[PDB]
Amino acid sequence: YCDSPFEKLQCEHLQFGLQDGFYSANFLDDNVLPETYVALPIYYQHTDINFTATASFGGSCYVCKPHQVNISLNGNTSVCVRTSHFSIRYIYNRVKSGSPGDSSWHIYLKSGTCPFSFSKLNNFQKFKTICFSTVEVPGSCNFPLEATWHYTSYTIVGALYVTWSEGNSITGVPYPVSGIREFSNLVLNNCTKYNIYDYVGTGIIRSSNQSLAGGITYVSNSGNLLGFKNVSTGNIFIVTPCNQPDQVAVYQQSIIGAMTAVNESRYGLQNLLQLPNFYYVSNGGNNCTTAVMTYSNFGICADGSLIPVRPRNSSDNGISAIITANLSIPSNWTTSVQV
Amino acid sequence: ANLSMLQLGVPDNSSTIVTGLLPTHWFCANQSTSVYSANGFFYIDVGNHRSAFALHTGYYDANQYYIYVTNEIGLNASVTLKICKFSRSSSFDCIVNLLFTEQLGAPLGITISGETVRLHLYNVTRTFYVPAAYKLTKLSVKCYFNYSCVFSVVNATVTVNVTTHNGRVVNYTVCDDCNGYTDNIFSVQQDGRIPNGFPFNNWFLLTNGSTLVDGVSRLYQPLRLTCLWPVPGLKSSTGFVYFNATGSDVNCNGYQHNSVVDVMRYNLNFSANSLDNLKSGVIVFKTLQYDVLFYCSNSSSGVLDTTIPFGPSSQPYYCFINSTINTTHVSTFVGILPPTVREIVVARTGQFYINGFKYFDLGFIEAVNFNVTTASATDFWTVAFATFVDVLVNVSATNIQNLL
Amino acid sequence: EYLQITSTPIVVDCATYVCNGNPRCKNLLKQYTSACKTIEDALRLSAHLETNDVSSMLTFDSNAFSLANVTSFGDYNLSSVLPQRNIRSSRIAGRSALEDLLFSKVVTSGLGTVDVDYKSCTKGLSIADLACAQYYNGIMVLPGVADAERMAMYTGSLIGGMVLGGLTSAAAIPFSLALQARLNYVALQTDVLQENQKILAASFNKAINNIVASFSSVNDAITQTAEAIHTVTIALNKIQDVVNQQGSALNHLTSQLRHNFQAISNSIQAIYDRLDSIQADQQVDRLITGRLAALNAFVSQVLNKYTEVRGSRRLAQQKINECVKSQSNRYGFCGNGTH
Amino acid sequence: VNQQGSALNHLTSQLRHNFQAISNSIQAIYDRLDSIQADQQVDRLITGRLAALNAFVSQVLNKYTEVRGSRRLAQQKINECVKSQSNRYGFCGNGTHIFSIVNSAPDGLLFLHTVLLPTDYKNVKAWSGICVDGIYGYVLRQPNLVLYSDNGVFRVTSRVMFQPRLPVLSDFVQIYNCNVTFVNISRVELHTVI
Ligand SMILES: *[C@@H]1O[C@H](CO)[C@@H](O[C@@H]2O[C@H](CO)[C@@H](O[C@@H]3O[C@H](CO[C@H]4O[C@H](CO)[C@@H](O)[C@H](O[C@H]5O[C@H](CO)[C@@H](O)[C@H](O)[C@@H]5O)[C@@H]4O)[C@@H](O)[C@H](O[C@H]4O[C@H](CO)[C@@H](O)[C@H](O)[C@@H]4O[C@H]4O[C@H](CO)[C@@H](O)[C@H](O)[C@@H]4O[C@H]4O[C@H](CO)[C@@H](O)[C@H](O)[C@@H]4O)[C@@H]3O)[C@H](O)[C@H]2NC(C)=O)[C@H](O)[C@H]1NC(C)=O
Ligand SMILES: *[C@@H]1O[C@H](CO)[C@@H](O[C@@H]2O[C@H](CO)[C@@H](O[C@@H]3O[C@H](CO[C@H]4O[C@H](CO)[C@@H](O)[C@H](O)[C@@H]4O)[C@@H](O)[C@H](O[C@H]4O[C@H](CO)[C@@H](O)[C@H](O)[C@@H]4O[C@H]4O[C@H](CO)[C@@H](O)[C@H](O)[C@@H]4O)[C@@H]3O)[C@H](O)[C@H]2NC(C)=O)[C@H](O)[C@H]1NC(C)=O
Ligand SMILES: *[C@@H]1O[C@H](CO)[C@@H](O[C@@H]2O[C@H](CO)[C@@H](O[C@@H]3O[C@H](CO)[C@@H](O)[C@H](O[C@H]4O[C@H](CO)[C@@H](O)[C@H](O)[C@@H]4O)[C@@H]3O)[C@H](O)[C@H]2NC(C)=O)[C@H](O)[C@H]1NC(C)=O
Ligand SMILES: *[C@@H]1O[C@H](CO)[C@@H](O[C@@H]2O[C@H](CO)[C@@H](O[C@@H]3O[C@H](CO)[C@@H](O)[C@H](O[C@H]4O[C@H](CO)[C@@H](O)[C@H](O)[C@@H]4O)[C@@H]3O)[C@H](O)[C@H]2NC(C)=O)[C@H](O)[C@H]1NC(C)=O
Ligand SMILES: *[C@@H]1O[C@H](CO)[C@@H](O[C@@H]2O[C@H](CO)[C@@H](O[C@@H]3O[C@H](CO)[C@@H](O)[C@H](O)[C@@H]3O)[C@H](O)[C@H]2NC(C)=O)[C@H](O)[C@H]1NC(C)=O
Ligand SMILES: *[C@@H]1O[C@H](CO)[C@@H](O[C@@H]2O[C@H](CO)[C@@H](O[C@@H]3O[C@H](CO)[C@@H](O)[C@H](O)[C@@H]3O)[C@H](O)[C@H]2NC(C)=O)[C@H](O)[C@H]1NC(C)=O
Ligand SMILES: *[C@@H]1O[C@H](CO)[C@@H](O[C@@H]2O[C@H](CO)[C@@H](O)[C@H](O)[C@H]2NC(C)=O)[C@H](O)[C@H]1NC(C)=O
Ligand SMILES: *[C@@H]1O[C@H](CO)[C@@H](O[C@@H]2O[C@H](CO)[C@@H](O)[C@H](O)[C@H]2NC(C)=O)[C@H](O)[C@H]1NC(C)=O
Ligand SMILES: *[C@@H]1O[C@H](CO)[C@@H](O[C@@H]2O[C@H](CO)[C@@H](O)[C@H](O)[C@H]2NC(C)=O)[C@H](O)[C@H]1NC(C)=O
Ligand SMILES: *[C@@H]1O[C@H](CO)[C@@H](O[C@@H]2O[C@H](CO)[C@@H](O)[C@H](O)[C@H]2NC(C)=O)[C@H](O)[C@H]1NC(C)=O
Ligand SMILES: *[C@@H]1O[C@H](CO)[C@@H](O[C@@H]2O[C@H](CO)[C@@H](O)[C@H](O)[C@H]2NC(C)=O)[C@H](O)[C@H]1NC(C)=O
Ligand SMILES: *[C@@H]1O[C@H](CO)[C@@H](O[C@@H]2O[C@H](CO)[C@@H](O)[C@H](O)[C@H]2NC(C)=O)[C@H](O)[C@H]1NC(C)=O
Ligand SMILES: *[C@@H]1O[C@H](CO)[C@@H](O[C@@H]2O[C@H](CO)[C@@H](O)[C@H](O)[C@H]2NC(C)=O)[C@H](O)[C@H]1NC(C)=O
Ligand SMILES: *[C@@H]1O[C@H](CO)[C@@H](O[C@@H]2O[C@H](CO)[C@@H](O)[C@H](O)[C@H]2NC(C)=O)[C@H](O)[C@H]1NC(C)=O
Ligand SMILES: *[C@@H]1O[C@H](CO)[C@@H](O)[C@H](O)[C@H]1NC(C)=O
Ligand SMILES: *[C@@H]1O[C@H](CO)[C@@H](O)[C@H](O)[C@H]1NC(C)=O
Ligand SMILES: *[C@@H]1O[C@H](CO)[C@@H](O)[C@H](O)[C@H]1NC(C)=O
Ligand SMILES: *[C@@H]1O[C@H](CO)[C@@H](O)[C@H](O)[C@H]1NC(C)=O
Ligand SMILES: *[C@@H]1O[C@H](CO)[C@@H](O)[C@H](O)[C@H]1NC(C)=O
Repeated sequence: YCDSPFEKLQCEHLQFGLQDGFYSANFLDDNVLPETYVALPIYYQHTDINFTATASFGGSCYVCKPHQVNISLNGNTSVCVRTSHFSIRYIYNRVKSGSPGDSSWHIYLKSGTCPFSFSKLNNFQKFKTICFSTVEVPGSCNFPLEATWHYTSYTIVGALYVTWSEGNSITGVPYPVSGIREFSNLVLNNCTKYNIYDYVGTGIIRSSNQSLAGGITYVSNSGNLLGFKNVSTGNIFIVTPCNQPDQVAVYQQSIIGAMTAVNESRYGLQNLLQLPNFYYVSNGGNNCTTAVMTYSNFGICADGSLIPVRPRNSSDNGISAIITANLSIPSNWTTSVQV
Repeated sequence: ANLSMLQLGVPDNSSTIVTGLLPTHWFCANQSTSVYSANGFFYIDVGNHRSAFALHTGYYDANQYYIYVTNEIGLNASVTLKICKFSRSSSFDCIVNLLFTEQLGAPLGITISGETVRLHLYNVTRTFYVPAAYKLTKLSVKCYFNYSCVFSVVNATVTVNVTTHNGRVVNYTVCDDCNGYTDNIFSVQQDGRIPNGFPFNNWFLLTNGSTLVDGVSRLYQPLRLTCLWPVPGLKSSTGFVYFNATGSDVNCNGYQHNSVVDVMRYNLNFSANSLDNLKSGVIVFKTLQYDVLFYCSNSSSGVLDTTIPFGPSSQPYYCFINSTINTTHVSTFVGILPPTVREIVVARTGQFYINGFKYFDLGFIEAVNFNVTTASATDFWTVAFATFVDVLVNVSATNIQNLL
Repeated sequence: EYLQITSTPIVVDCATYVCNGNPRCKNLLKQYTSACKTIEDALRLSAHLETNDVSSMLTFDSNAFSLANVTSFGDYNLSSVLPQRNIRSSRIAGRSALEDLLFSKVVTSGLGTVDVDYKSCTKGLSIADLACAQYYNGIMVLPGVADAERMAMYTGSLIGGMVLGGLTSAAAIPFSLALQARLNYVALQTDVLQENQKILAASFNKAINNIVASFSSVNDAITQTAEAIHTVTIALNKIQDVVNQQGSALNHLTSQLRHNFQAISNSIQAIYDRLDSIQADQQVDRLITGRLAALNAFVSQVLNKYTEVRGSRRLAQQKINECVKSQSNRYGFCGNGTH
Repeated sequence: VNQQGSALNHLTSQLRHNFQAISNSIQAIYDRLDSIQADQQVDRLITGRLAALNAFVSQVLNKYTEVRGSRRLAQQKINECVKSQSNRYGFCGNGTHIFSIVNSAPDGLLFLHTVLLPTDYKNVKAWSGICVDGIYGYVLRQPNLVLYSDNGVFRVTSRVMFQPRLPVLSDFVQIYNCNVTFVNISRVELHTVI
């Protein structure tokens, strides 16, 4: 079982029991994150699209096939998108007989040949035109529709046909916020999932104050954001990731100390020094006198404390010179063997 | 002030409007040391004396480029320009380090705009790209009026009316009028170029797809003019415009080549009011078969209104198209205006751009009637004609910094 | 003459570089665990093998160190070479008067290899530096072993060993007599009046001052004086070349994250916002393969660099053993004349 | 030995990685697809495996070049310490060389140097020359000898080991005019020194 802070290293490295030395560690967390969206100025205009399916049963056998299924978009057979924002749902009607006889039948969509998914069009996907339909049109992919009875036998009932073209005009939206004249959102101070000028990632967004005239997007040479700027003012913002890797020392099948970069306590350890280019977190004593592992310029001792490394002593005498004084000339000798 | 024609870029036997960094007033001083604040200098020397001019900041640095000019008059004008790093006069990295033999009796000069160092030399105009050269604000002058050395100091962005007659600059007058002309009017150089140091106020990049944000990138854009018609004052009784500057009302500015063009860049004059910026009228095109009528309104049942907003707005407008094919009036929907309408571009091969984005596409356009009813003439800044060329653009925040 | 004895230790994190912070690549990298343990072990072994060999040289002496003072060198002004004693801190000896004039040229232009502070890369409130922009991709620069102090104790132990004659316990012969023993090795001096030492004292001080003024970057006035600039210019070019070649490897490793391979985009979060989970793994695999192929090509260069530096330390040990302590007589060795 | 093993353990392990194909087994493809459709799959495996072999060869050659660099130092040490008794300081051993013995090892040689180390030393009242009658001065010819005084008896020894003997005439030269810090002695009692 992986609950304790040493057992999680064994879960990470896929190994029972670990050799002594320095190991890396970065424990991610799965969670649900809020979402921000900042884009160039444009007005707001919305449209809604359902996709219903209504069925009846009882022909000659139940388990073989349903009796009749109807498919419709908003009551029509085709709907084109002429506005700037949209959103799609999927609705299955179980109240056909009043009592839901549809409690056993499971009707749902599959994934067809389209290069995107149906349940992820409501995210911030950008197109040029779409024009959904439910009858056959040349040059169009499809999402099949499947029916079954307690997941024993499968059958195909209908489809959903969709065309498109690439662009940057029409954008999906999760849910129709009403009253806002210009759609944007911004969530500060803890980890989000941003979509800022068509850059997508995660991180923490903070506010600052610097006097930089020029661009509205600051990137590194690997394609990540470092900071953007609001248009109608001069304030900038800072974007940093919220998972920093570490260095963990392992000895005698336990954790001794860590080399962190965050000023707080960490995995089971309490005390905290402050070295000239990181923070060191351990819980040992301060009376140790001998070292068991090494790093750049110190030695981690047996219980966690730090010992600096001393240079080797060496004595030497120079070239004797012509002088009227007292000198030192060697008399006795011994041997030694070197390899 | 009597410069050449090549130092100002005007034609022969005309009267233009020139904007930019231009000299205004001469000095006559003998104080032998003065720290000014400036962006340039002109001077005239005939006197046998050392005369040295130097631009610098207010503190010494070991990674800054300094400009240093020294005249040593012999039989001609011996000028030594040295844009070099210094070591407390130990030059060790020189972008330029030259020696010019110049005609006596002709003034020289340096101006700075951005990271660009111009160089006026009475016969050419040479251009250097010094890194981090916007910081050079101060000016140290070693010039003596007793040895017949006079000099002027350039502050900023003067609007000058210039009159020429047979290669001789006759008049030279500074506008105490001419508000706002420093950002929208210029004079066309040789071979239809656009002069350096012009802040592109409403000059957008055109596109069929996405919009660029930042970075340096080659393009293919309409930036070679053949005319420019400043302050047109178009009315309800002007007529059509036929894609060439050979009519009866066209008053071009600077050079004027006769050719056939591709686009017509309009430019909109708008104030911070949102009540006087609501102009009433249509736009009438002229295709090969039938006329196309464009207008905008604020309700989706657009049968009761005809307006076009300028500048900033407060609620969305909807824009339509009429046509007529044998008493069968046809209407359609095109899109929404952006929140600030600034520029309208019409090409010959059908297309129609608003702030650099294509809305619709006709077949073939011959003339445009911009029919707006107004009680004044103050609606437009300029109307330009252009052709496609190959450029290199420094885009910053969806605008243009430089042009090459 | 300049030599090189060390390089800069690099330790790379695996999962941060390949799939930055996304907990869906952590499932897909489990099938390549044996393919990325061997990357980290190959770096953490060589970074230790350099440390042992560098700390094997740098000894220390105490009786020779106390004779490193400017009052024990006669008429020879040697004050711009000896280490500065007290910096009003907890330091035995700081840097010399010449080392700072070296470090003022090229270290401030390094910006990504020297004394990087990791404590301030996790606060925000600023657009990130170039050195902190690489720590967000796992690349960490360890400290070296030879700091400002040990290179001031090893060097002062050799300069002080000149005047240490072969007397009793700790007496020091004058330095004007310590050159008498180094000239009789050439030929027997049969002049009872030291007439040569006046001209040698008059020439050596000007020879020191011209070299000290040569590193001051005032170059064009001293270039046409003599041929002392011809020896210094090559050393300055080599010192600059080392720093440029250390920077250009990391500037090329980081820059291969912009290149998407045959996929949709180079951002891993951008794929999971668009496709289903069964369709996205084929896309993510094409990025994982190329990034591992980049890391292997980085390691296979770092190892050859370490082998070249191991080749270059031996010549430095030989010259320390034969010219500083011995006065060799091999022609074409230390200097082009009579040593 | 570890660096020799880890190269082959990495070359063999790149056969598990299929490239953008169906599977990493070539027999598994021809059991499934037709012959006209399978060659496009097999080509993607062939390309990657040739790209692996070239990267193996380009490492083996550098290893051979390093070993060619390392044999020369072994030939020099065999030529200079086993057969010659060199006198270069900081060479074989960190002291005074005597001899050396060789044995073999896994892929290489193993040297056994033999040096000397001092334990005791003596205190010696040195001098620097003899000045007879204020004019004529005598000093030692060779610069590796010391003239000293064991309380009225003058002897000459080396500067590296302590081996005393008596001074003779063939060790002295004549260097006129007598620096001050010599031994004042007249010509009559010179035979008590030499
Ligand atoms: C192509 O387009 C480009 C995009 O626009 C364009 O580059 C941009 O050029 C402008 C210059 O006009 C840069 O503007 C900034 O301006 C700041 C404000 O100060 C100046 O600007 C005012 C208006 O011009 C002046 O009024 C003002 O005077 C006032 O202030 C004075 C000082 O207080 C005072 O004495 C006066 O009396 C008056 O009160 C002043 O003239 C300015 O602060 C800013 O600083 C930069 O320069 C400093 C010194 O070099 C640095 O300390 C500072 O950090 C900035 O340098 C950064 O950028 C350089 C170039 O990019 C790098 O070489 C530096 O190393 C440093 O880069 C670091 O930081 C970056 C983020 O800032 C980061 O991304 C890097 O990785 C690195 O870590 C600056 O002058 C504008 O910044 C430029 N754009 C960019 C992106 O840099 C370019 O010119 C066009 N090409 C051509 C050929 O024209
Ligand atoms: C968004 O996307 C659209 C996509 O259509 C794009 O529109 C197209 O723009 C181009 C650019 O103008 C149009 O292409 C032609 O451009 C030439 C430019 O001339 C160059 O080449 C000639 C010869 O090489 C040189 O002389 C000249 O100096 C330039 O180097 C124009 O000359 C073309 O005009 C022709 O038609 C006129 C009317 O018929 C004639 O008067 C004219 O002389 C040209 O005729 C010549 O070409 C004909 C082609 O068949 C030929 O039949 C004739 O005999 C004669 O040789 C034309 O403008 C292209 O047409 C546009 N597309 C459409 C469908 O019209 C937009 O540019 C793009 N947006 C942005 C911002 O890029
Ligand atoms: C682009 O459009 C702008 C729209 O504002 C336009 O600016 C205006 O131009 C006129 C001249 O064309 C300016 O001058 C005014 O002219 C009338 C004529 O009688 C005067 O009465 C005005 O005086 C009033 O306004 C003064 C300034 O507020 C007051 O001090 C005075 O007491 C009067 O109330 C005035 O002189 C007018 O000022 C500007 N508007 C603004 C806001 O500046 C501009 O001309 C157009 N551009 C081009 C090239 O046509
Ligand atoms: C051995 O050589 C070293 C270096 O070659 C030498 O050290 C130098 O000593 C001189 C003085 O003896 C220093 O010069 C002074 O430095 C201070 C530092 O701030 C300056 O302020 C001084 O300027 C004043 O004095 C000048 C001359 O009187 C005036 O012209 C001036 O206006 C100021 O009033 C002056 O330059 C020099 O800095 C050091 N060098 C270093 C590197 O520290 C040492 O003296 C030599 N020793 C022997 C025994 O020869
Ligand atoms: C890293 O975090 C630690 C917290 O564990 C910081 O240590 C604390 O720092 C403060 C100020 O530097 C010390 O003073 C205290 O301040 C508070 C608030 O002003 C005050 O109420 C207290 O009376 C006290 O004066 C505090 O003692 C110290 N904590 C401990 C346990 O010593 C540390 O400063 C942080 N490092 C950096 C670089 O920010
Ligand atoms: C061998 O004998 C000679 C002469 O007998 C010694 O030479 C002279 O030695 C003295 C002192 O040792 C030197 O110093 C002088 O001392 C007097 C004070 O008495 C002082 O007034 C002088 O100014 C000077 O300092 C003297 O210079 C020296 N004579 C000469 C010509 O140099 C010599 O020292 C004896 N050898 C030894 C080892 O003592
Ligand atoms: C699917 O659509 C058909 C077509 O309208 C529906 O059939 C109609 O059902 C109503 C209800 O009994 C009848 O009054 C009509 O006469 C039917 N139309 C025809 C042409 O026969 C059918 O009911 C729908 N399916 C479901 C489950 O409601
Ligand atoms: C099972 O039988 C009951 C009653 O016999 C059904 O309940 C009603 O059936 C009628 C006719 O089918 C519907 O109009 C009513 O709406 C039903 N009542 C409710 C509360 O919904 C029941 O539907 C039958 N189950 C089926 C057909 O699956
Ligand atoms: C620090 O450690 C040293 C040894 O590592 C301790 O010295 C001895 O410790 C043992 C057990 O702690 C005692 O029995 C001895 O009497 C100690 N000897 C001396 C000379 O002190 C020392 O006590 C430790 N100090 C502290 C404060 O814990
Ligand atoms: C080297 O010699 C010194 C003194 O000759 C030894 O003495 C001290 O040891 C402590 C213990 O760490 C150090 O903090 C002191 O700095 C040392 N003194 C001096 C003057 O350096 C020392 O233990 C010997 N050994 C080593 C490895 O340094
Ligand atoms: C050189 O050594 C001799 C003895 O080997 C020293 O003579 C002794 O000096 C001490 C001074 O501390 C006296 O206490 C002794 O009585 C002396 N002994 C003898 C036998 O003379 C001499 O001082 C040393 N130094 C010099 C410069 O000669
Ligand atoms: C300028 O272009 C126009 C249209 O292409 C040319 O045609 C005439 O222009 C005048 C006024 O500009 C009109 O009154 C005529 O009706 C136009 N004729 C036709 C047939 O459209 C005009 O010739 C061109 N100018 C020059 C100098 O060539
Ligand atoms: C340009 O606009 C003006 C003003 O809107 C138009 O002039 C009007 O034309 C209609 C047409 O019957 C007349 O009823 C009005 O009396 C006119 N008004 C004025 C003030 O003259 C003109 O027709 C438009 N031109 C075009 C080509 O559409
Ligand atoms: C050389 O010796 C002198 C002794 O005169 C040292 O000078 C002392 O240095 C310490 C260092 O903190 C000061 O506290 C003393 O005040 C100094 N005394 C005098 C008289 O100047 C000098 O530091 C030594 N040099 C070196 C390099 O060690
Ligand atoms: C489309 O649906 C609407 C109801 O939303 C209906 O009024 C209209 O008649 C339908 N049109 C067609 C062609 O089915
Ligand atoms: C983090 O974000 C959540 C959003 O659900 C918010 O409720 C909370 O206040 C934020 N801050 C902290 C410290 O949890
Ligand atoms: C502005 O910058 C200063 C610099 O220290 C900082 O303390 C402050 O928090 C920043 N923000 C505001 C709103 O002042
Ligand atoms: C330049 O500007 C200064 C103040 O900015 C002003 O005093 C001076 O008169 C200007 N120069 C001229 C020639 O007007
Ligand atoms: C410029 O000067 C000419 C010459 O008199 C004049 O006709 C013209 O109107 C002037 N321009 C302006 C804008 O005043």
